[PDB]
Amino acid sequence: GRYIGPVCRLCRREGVKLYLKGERCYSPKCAMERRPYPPGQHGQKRARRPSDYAVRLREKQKLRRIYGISERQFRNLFEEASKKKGVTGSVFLGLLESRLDNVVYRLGFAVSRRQARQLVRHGHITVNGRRVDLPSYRVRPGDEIAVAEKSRNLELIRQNLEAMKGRKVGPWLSLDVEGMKGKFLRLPDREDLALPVNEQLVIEFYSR
Amino acid sequence: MLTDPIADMLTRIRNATRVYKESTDVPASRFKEEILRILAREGFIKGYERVDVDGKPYLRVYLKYGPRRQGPDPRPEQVIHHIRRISKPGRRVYVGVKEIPRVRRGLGIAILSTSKGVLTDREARKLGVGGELICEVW
Amino acid sequence: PKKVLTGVVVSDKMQKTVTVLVERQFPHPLYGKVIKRSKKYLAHDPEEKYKLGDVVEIIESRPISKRKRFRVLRLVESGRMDLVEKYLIRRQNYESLSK
Amino acid sequence: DFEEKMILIRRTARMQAGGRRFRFGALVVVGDRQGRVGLGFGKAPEVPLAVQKAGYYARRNMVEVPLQNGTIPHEIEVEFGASKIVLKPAAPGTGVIAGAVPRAILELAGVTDILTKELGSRNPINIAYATMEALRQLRTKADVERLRKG
Amino acid sequence: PTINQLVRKGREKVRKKSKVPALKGAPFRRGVCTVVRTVTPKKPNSALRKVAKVRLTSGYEVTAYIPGEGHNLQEHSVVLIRGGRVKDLPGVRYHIVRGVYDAAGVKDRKKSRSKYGTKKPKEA
RNA sequence: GUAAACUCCUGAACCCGGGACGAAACCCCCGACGAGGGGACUGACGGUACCGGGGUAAUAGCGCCGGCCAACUCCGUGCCAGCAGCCGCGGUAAUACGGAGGGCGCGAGCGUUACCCGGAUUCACUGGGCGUAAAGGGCGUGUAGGCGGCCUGGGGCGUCCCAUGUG
RNA sequence: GGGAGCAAACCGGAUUAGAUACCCGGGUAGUCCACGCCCUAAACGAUGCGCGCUAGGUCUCUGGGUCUCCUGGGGGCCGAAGCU
Repeated sequence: GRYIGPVCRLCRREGVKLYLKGERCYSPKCAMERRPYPPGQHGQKRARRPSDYAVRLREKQKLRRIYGISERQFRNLFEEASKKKGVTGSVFLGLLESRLDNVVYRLGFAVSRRQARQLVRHGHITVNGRRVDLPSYRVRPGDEIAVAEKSRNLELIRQNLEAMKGRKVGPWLSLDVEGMKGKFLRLPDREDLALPVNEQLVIEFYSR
Repeated sequence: MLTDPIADMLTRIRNATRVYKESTDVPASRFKEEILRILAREGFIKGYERVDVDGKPYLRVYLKYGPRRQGPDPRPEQVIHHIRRISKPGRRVYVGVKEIPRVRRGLGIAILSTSKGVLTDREARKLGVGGELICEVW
Repeated sequence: PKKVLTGVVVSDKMQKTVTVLVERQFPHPLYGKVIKRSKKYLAHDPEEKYKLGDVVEIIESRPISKRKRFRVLRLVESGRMDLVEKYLIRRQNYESLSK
Repeated sequence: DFEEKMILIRRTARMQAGGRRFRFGALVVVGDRQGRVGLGFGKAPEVPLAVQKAGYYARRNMVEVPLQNGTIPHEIEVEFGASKIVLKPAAPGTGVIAGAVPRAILELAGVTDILTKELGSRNPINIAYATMEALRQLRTKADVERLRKG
Repeated sequence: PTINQLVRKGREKVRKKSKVPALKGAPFRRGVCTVVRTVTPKKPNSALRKVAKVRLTSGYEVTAYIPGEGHNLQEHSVVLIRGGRVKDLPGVRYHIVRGVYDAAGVKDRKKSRSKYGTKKPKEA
């Protein structure tokens, strides 16, 4: 799973600049800047009126690829939210956010979600004391997301927390920047987020 | 011979309303009066009255209609858009309180005979009782 | 408890036994309409005292024979040949259904 | 200036010793996502003309849609010709579940959360005309009690 | 109908009849060839499609479509059958499966490959 | 197509060390062979899980890209060879066949075939109809059955409500 | 039993490439009576029966009125609302 292969190319295609690379898809070159069209022989050609479908499809994939998650798993979360009271949109994102590897990203530790994964699955994160390496782990209210002892001494984590000093975390999230701890504070309300996605079209893609 | 008085009563109403008839009669029955008593109370008619045609008891029903409108076809909108018999004589219908409907999301009404006289969706629901669903009105 | 039913003596023509026809109403489980559907029960009349057409109550009993699991409780009301007619005649019409 | 979305576009075909001659239809909704929409059917010998024309007729023919949050007040069924549509209200977090025709209309009428089902003929032109007339029969407890005064 | 009609008569449920008697409600069927012919297409077409009459394990025997270009089946080839008509050769209602028993897959074929039963090549 | 190479950094596998929960009763002692108190035996899974040390860049496949249905271009071919779920494609310039380059989907899977429900308000109670589309019996008479005008009480089987057993 | 007229089949003449047809000359059942079968049909308003309700205009058959008209039953045409 977890995609692998060409990325700042889905930063493309969707044409709404995904920060998949981390730092590079920030420079003057996610390749999004220098080639602003779809990949392959055509790309730059008379774009044609996309079908309702094409839209709904292209909107869900967008969201899914952000988190980089197998359709299977993505689908699972969707249904979880559907059979649940609350605005299904809101809820869904919460659950998507509440994933460890994404908290790791959204607390800063890691530059990219795909980098944030590798850390997790290498035991470099730890929860409420005890160490964990399961990207799909869903984090709950009041949960210290530290960094394990043998992971505190590493170039990567420093440089990533370096640019985090002083900068702002989600309103539902805290971060002890010194001690590389940090807490999930609540389930993030829809407004807290900023993704380039009309989540309603994703709810509609799955009504088919 | 008329197989159901009620369903014809409602119909005559449905029928009189359609042409904007000032009033319209309907042969009398205590159970009908009970119905019509709720129809007025719920604001579907001005009301009614016991009357006489060749010795025979009727009920003149005084109909209520909307206001006159502009554009082509000025015909005033209705107070009774739609009125329909439910528990018919062949296919009777009964419901406990928990099973009662919410007509038109509540804008309209469902009328119903119960051991405690003729009631409505809200009344009955509130009383805590059920019975023969008669008809729906909006 | 020992179930009770109320029905009509349609057959008196066994030694110390009678046939009681019991209709029962219940709503159709899809079409609502209330439907009647009857059943003949063989009841013990140990003193051949109940004649034909008498309306009776019958109580659930321990087996009296093959077929017989009920006893006549009491008389409700006598002489109802009109109902027996429905029965006989509806049974008489069957003679019209062969080939 | 309203959103304006166009639903379908066809090429009809009349006959004349010499062959078939073509004319185009464009059946177009136009709305602000605020409670104001209109359905305009424009026909004309060329594509961009009809659609342009449909817009003219669309603003000509509009209707005011009573919302709560982003849904209908109540339920209605509307038969137009043989085509039939069912509108039922739904709670936030749902979305618009419909075909592209009735959808297009409710999106631009500023609706988020609403249930449909197309029965009868699914003929887009008549499904459209059915949905308008449906909205044209909508009401709030205001419209109701204003009628049941007496 | 009235309601009282339904009470007596009821509504009658259709139930289907299978497009494909591979019997046994089975997904597949082993067969033996009897004729390996070259039949011709239905209305607007023109070709010579490769077909085979085949004795099933069911005791039945039918015309089955042979896919691909170039095949290798004779008077007595063991074969596996699939279900699927060919709107073009009326009454051919089953497909032979390639790369199974005496049916060998399509040589030199790289594209749609699991259909047509061909091993993954390494082309060096 | 940042894809590669390349530049560091991590470390699946492998490697070394430690190593269970499930197992406290029966039994043995004090108390009365009881309540209560205390003492000893026992692990198939297994030297496995798991903890600790070390530590190598380390499998990708399958279907599709004419419409439905998301994904286009060259070559080959010439109603042939072939495709096909339905409409249909191929007769020398094919986005539909075959290969190729590219692209969409899903991923240790991906496709096919079979069968169930769905879409099918296409047996329609919810929710369809019969002048011409498929549908009024050639027409009467009437059996069973279905259904039943206005008003007053008796019963309370249908019907509604309450408690309780069962579920 | 009847049989004048008409007429499937059947035969003659025509026409035509052919003419087992269309047109002409004949002609047998049958057409009619009684009695008994047969049970079909574009058996058609291609519209089952009973009831109640929802503008009128026009002409007609048939009844009843202290009969320029009013009322009841039936047969056509044009059409409110509505349905299609």
